[PDB]
Amino acid sequence: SRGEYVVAKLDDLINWARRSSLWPMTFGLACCAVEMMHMAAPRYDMDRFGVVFRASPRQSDVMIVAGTLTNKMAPALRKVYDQMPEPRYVVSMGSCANGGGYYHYSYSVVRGCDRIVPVDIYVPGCPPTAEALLYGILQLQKKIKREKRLRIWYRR
Amino acid sequence: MNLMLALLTNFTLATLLVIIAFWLPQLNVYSEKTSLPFSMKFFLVAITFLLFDLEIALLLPLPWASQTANLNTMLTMALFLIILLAVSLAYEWTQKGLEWTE
Amino acid sequence: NLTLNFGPVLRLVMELSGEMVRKCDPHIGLLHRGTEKLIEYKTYLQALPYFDRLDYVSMMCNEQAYSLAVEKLLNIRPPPRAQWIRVLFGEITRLLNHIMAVTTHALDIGAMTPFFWMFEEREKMFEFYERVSGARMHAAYVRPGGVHQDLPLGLMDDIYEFSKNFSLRIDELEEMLTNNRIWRNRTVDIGIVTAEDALNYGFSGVMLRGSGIQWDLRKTQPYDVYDQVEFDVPIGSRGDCYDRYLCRVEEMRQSIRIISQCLNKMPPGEIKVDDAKVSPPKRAEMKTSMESLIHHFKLYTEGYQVPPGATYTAIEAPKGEFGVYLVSDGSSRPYRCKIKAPGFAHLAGLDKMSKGHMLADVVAIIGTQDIVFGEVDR
Amino acid sequence: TYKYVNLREPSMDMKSVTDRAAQTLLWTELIRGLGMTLSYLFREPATINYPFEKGPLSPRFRGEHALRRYPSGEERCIACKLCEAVCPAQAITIEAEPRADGSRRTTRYDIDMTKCIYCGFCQEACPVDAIVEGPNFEFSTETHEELLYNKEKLLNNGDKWEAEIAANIQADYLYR
Amino acid sequence: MWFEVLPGIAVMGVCLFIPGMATARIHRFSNGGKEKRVAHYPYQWYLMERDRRVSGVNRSYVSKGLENID
Amino acid sequence: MFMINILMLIIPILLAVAFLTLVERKVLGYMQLRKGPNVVGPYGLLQPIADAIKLFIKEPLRPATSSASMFILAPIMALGLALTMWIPLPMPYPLINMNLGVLFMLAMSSLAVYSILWSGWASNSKYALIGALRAVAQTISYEVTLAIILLSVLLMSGSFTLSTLITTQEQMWLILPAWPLAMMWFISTLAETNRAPFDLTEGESEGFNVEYAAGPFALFFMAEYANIIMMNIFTAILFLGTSHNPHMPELYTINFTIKSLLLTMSFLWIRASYPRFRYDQLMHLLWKNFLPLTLALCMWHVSLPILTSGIPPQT
Amino acid sequence: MELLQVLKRGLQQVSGHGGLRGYLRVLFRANDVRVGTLVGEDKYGNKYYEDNKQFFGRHRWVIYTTEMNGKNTFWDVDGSMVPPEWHRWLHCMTDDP
Ligand SMILES: CCCCCCCCCCCCCCCCCC(=O)OC[C@H](COP(=O)([O-])OCC[N+](C)(C)C)OC(=O)CCCCCCCCCCCCCCCCC
Ligand SMILES: CCCCCCCCCCCC(=O)OC[C@H](COP(=O)(O)OCC[N+](C)(C)C)OC(=O)CCCCCCCCCCC
Ligand code: SF4
Ligand code: SF4
Ligand code: SF4
Repeated sequence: SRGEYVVAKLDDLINWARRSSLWPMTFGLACCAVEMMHMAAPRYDMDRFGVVFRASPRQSDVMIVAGTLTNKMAPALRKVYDQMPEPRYVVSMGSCANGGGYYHYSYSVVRGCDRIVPVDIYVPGCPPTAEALLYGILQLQKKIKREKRLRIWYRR
Repeated sequence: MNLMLALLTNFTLATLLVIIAFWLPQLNVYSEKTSLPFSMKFFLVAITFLLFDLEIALLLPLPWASQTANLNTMLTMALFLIILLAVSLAYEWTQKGLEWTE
Repeated sequence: NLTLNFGPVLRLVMELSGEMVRKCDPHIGLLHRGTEKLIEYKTYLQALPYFDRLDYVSMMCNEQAYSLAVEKLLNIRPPPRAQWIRVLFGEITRLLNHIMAVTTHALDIGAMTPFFWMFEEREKMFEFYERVSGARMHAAYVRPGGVHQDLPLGLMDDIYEFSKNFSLRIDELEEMLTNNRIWRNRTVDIGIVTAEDALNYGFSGVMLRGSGIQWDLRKTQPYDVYDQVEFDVPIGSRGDCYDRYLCRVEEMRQSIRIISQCLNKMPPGEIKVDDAKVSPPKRAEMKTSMESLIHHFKLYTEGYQVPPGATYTAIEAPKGEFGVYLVSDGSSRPYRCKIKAPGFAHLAGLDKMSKGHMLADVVAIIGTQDIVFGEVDR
Repeated sequence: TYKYVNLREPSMDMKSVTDRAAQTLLWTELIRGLGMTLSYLFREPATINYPFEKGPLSPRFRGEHALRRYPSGEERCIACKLCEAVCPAQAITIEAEPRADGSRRTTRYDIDMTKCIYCGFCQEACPVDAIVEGPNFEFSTETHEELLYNKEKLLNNGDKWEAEIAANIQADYLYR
Repeated sequence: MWFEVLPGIAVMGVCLFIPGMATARIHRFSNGGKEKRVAHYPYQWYLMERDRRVSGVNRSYVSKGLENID
Repeated sequence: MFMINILMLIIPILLAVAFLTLVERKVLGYMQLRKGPNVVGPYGLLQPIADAIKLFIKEPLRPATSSASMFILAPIMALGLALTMWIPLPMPYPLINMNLGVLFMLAMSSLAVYSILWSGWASNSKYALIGALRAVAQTISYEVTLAIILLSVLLMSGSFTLSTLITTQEQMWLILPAWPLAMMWFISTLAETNRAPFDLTEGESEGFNVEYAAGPFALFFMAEYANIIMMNIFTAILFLGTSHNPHMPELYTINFTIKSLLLTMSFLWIRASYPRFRYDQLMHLLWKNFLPLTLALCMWHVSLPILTSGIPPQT
Repeated sequence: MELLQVLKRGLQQVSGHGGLRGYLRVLFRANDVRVGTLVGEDKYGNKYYEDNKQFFGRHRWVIYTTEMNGKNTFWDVDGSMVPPEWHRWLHCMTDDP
């Protein structure tokens, strides 16, 4: 068949692997981290999707920003994101990391982690239920499944 | 000839796996990254291991020494070394040599 | 002395001499959001959700401290049934807090299994929260004047079922830690605090009771209906991490003792003060009576006015002594709300409690204080 | 009333000392830990098979904000701005003016879903049950702008979920 | 349930079984259906070399009985 | 036919390591009331494949290293020696039949300590170097007891030949007369292999492979998981010897394999049940508790055959 | 023997889904091969089941359709494909389907 067909099946192989071994580095900053722990708890068992409970920043594929990002913590967050080997995705959890939430008008709060790092999935809630966070992780898996990295390379 | 072949195979395979693991990722051509006070307790444990290891080197041939006809002498010399190995441990123990609280 | 900046929401600048710690200097503010300055631009009702987010493991105990303080300035009194729903949900919330404290403390020193067993129970106690308020964590259920809504039918039956089987869950936790020699070695004679220094450093809660001080606000300065329930206050003898671990495990058992009595002694009646100028009227009578509609309109736009004055109200929160210093100027917005988080004083004693210990003992000491940085930083 | 947790003196008779000697040498109490973890291997796990199974909720659950109508299709909201005044996070922005027929209706009704703390005060303060929090908790997006709802999104949510909002209110309206 | 952990264990059991089965079969394939000769000491090596000469062929696993005598 | 033999050893070793990651995650999951991987493939059987592919197409992480050549030497040594410790193992016929196989395995495992040291050197992090020095001290300390305990068991077998441990146990398992040594041997393998409760290298809130991410990190992981099986295979031969029937060799492998697996499972069982030691508490467990007992039992087993006329044969 | 009816249940699951092909379809789509009573089916193709012998949380589940609103959902299923009327019964907000 056409060359695109072959290159488009290698893409599905790598995309299948990447979305089946998502290793998150959780930035547990505030109350939202308690719901993140409840996603690893027996009822939802994130590990059964291939999402290990906790991994070191150098081994991580996705960063979950779960809590209020303050002006003091902002530079430390961007340093962990710069040291993440690619491909790297960012998931914003809760209203604080989305747009500041209850502290949007504070003098010491960054109004959304999207001001510091790029974000792939926004999860609304205060806090999102462990089921809503799981729904947001499964939506990132579908986003990795629509990637066309090799198709773009072939037609360059 | 078989041991040399086996050793060559295990370290040849380990070499290929390493070099490909340092190159296969380097084809995505990602965007350019653009980014002790000496402790005397660690040395003491290292040395104490060496002196015990040498004492063990003198105990290794015990299985063969049990076959001799001078068993009375062999037994006395075997327990002498182990007792001297126990006295060495007992000396460091009582001199605070096994402690980690600075 | 090697200096290590163990940065990240806690940053410790430690001065090590080989293995021992010589100076521990916590740096905080990584979770400072200016809660106390926002509360001044909110009404008294609009500031209730802020207290759920101070110590986000003991949500409904935080709400209770604020409500008691505002009721004291108002000079009103919640009805008896509301008081029993607050003692009841104040002891469910103590199980949530001690499970997080004990399991996360054990998870940092290696023991990973008890976290997953006991966090299944936390999942069931979140359903009680979601069945009375609709939110799993930040219920905003306890409010000045009582509670928002009455318990739904069938809730007290489920709470009874959960209470029958919980003691067995604590026993499994104790079969893994209490007599384990590895666990005891990591806690016994670690972080010893003397009774006189605990008082002078500002400690409260188990930090006092672990060192022998016989003090518990639920028995010395009772609030709500804590004087109508019978329970024991466990006291340690050694003042180390192991004693405080036993104290937290025993308080979990005595919480089940209180929950058993609250279910049997729950009285009928209303669940919020029958004063429409403080608590809103029911929607049925807000749509038929002019007076009720007027009062609904004002309590949700302007709020109720609080007489001028200042108060400091403290409760025996699971972490320790939680209180607010609330100042009123005679309007519907607070003039000043100082929050006394128990972790602020406990984390300040880390340098003293960590003297003569090892680097790995600091993790155990931080976990025995039950530190949550939502309340430390506010 | 108080109790001591660790004020028991170990027995020093010969049998008791030998019991603690056998425990130290034969690792008796470390093998109980193995037993407890072996029991859990043969217990049924508490995991549910999401997204094919869901976690139980209640009619009071607070989820995605939504706007309702009367049975005749008329909007319930009459632009009283009580929800705008009690929102702790200042997430509701409302503008109103007389409609073409003289009714009191809104020209703007925006909720910043990234400022909302999902607290439920707006549905308590509404005197006509116009704004509610629905039972939906799966609306994660891929851009920050999709979480800024305007009147059209909120009215579409009400038309999308009315079948479930109506039955949830019916099951709880006698408590509120 | 717990028995769903067995499929993963089954693969490990088969994988660890192959190395011991392969060597046993290969040795019998290369030594005329007998166990590979063990020679730890020079006496046992001297006899093996002798059997290589007596074999006629240059192999020590070809045995000659009471038919090369007379 | 020998080159085929090696691949019949090397290749199934890596597959066993590949699916040991799956089993560890499920056994831990079911002990923690979870399910573990059960989505990627039926019952998680494709999960190892997904991780391996992902780790080998992930961006390299190597920062500046002082001795970059030493950066590549460390993984090669770790994986070459891990596979080399399998060649003398009787199952029931060794690939290479050594007369001093036991010394060979002792010697090879004492050289693996260089992988930890070279990795710490090349990391260009003075803090990581401290982490590597702590690991080396732990490893060498427990090599003392592995050697003495092993010496005490060979005084009942009569030689350093691994194949001779099958004959020594033809009537009875060696655990019965040497269960005190089995307990200390089993716990030293945990400490020698850097496994919980002795895995203080993973004291995240309290390692030396941090500088590695993806690719070479996977190779170190396989080297460690390959040693767990080998050590538990060594324990089965040493203390749980299996009967050998020359006319049915495959029966030995089945029984031998089951014992090796059950001992590999117990490693996962232990990690799920206990907290970890401090560094100074797992150094006192060796110098002040095990070593005093190991020396005493070494004296006992030197004189036990002599005073009972039970000295084993030399040949 | 209780040990034999365990195997019997493992077999009635193969027939419960309509043969090997149906058994493998649910195994690779839902990772669960249980058999329960059919409570209904919506206009989008989703089928809803029920088994009250299972512990709370697993006594209700849905097998999503293979095509909704013109989108192929054989592998790409989503939790938002449940219509509002069934959303209430699926989350145990009511006992009435
Ligand atoms: C005629 C007979 C004459 C000869 C008789 C010779 C034998 C006499 C009996 C000797 C007693 C046996 C000694 C056993 C070794 C005891 C080691 C010791 O000292 O412990 C103290 C040590 C330390 O004890 P401690 O921490 O309480 O402190 C001791 C010192 N003080 C009290 C002063 C501080 O404890 C441990 O070793 C625990 C290690 C952690 C273990 C965690 C994993 C447990 C796994 C359990 C499963 C094990 C399976 C083993 C089977 C393997 C099968 C292959
Ligand atoms: C020729 C190159 C060699 C590799 C061969 C291709 C393998 C990767 C394709 C599957 C990934 C995938 O997509 O898994 C899911 C697929 C279906 O895909 P879908 O969801 O409809 O994807 C839609 C299109 N997207 C992804 C672009 C959006 O499930 C299957 O039915 C696949 C199960 C059988 C796989 C058996 C592979 C055997 C090869 C082993 C040796 C290489
Ligand atoms: S979004 Fe809500 S739960 Fe999350 S950190 Fe902010 S206030 Fe806490
Ligand atoms: S639920 Fe609370 S935060 Fe959200 S719009 Fe209503 S009042 Fe505002
Ligand atoms: S409270 Fe109700 S009626 Fe008033 S503006 Fe808000 S939604 Fe409209």
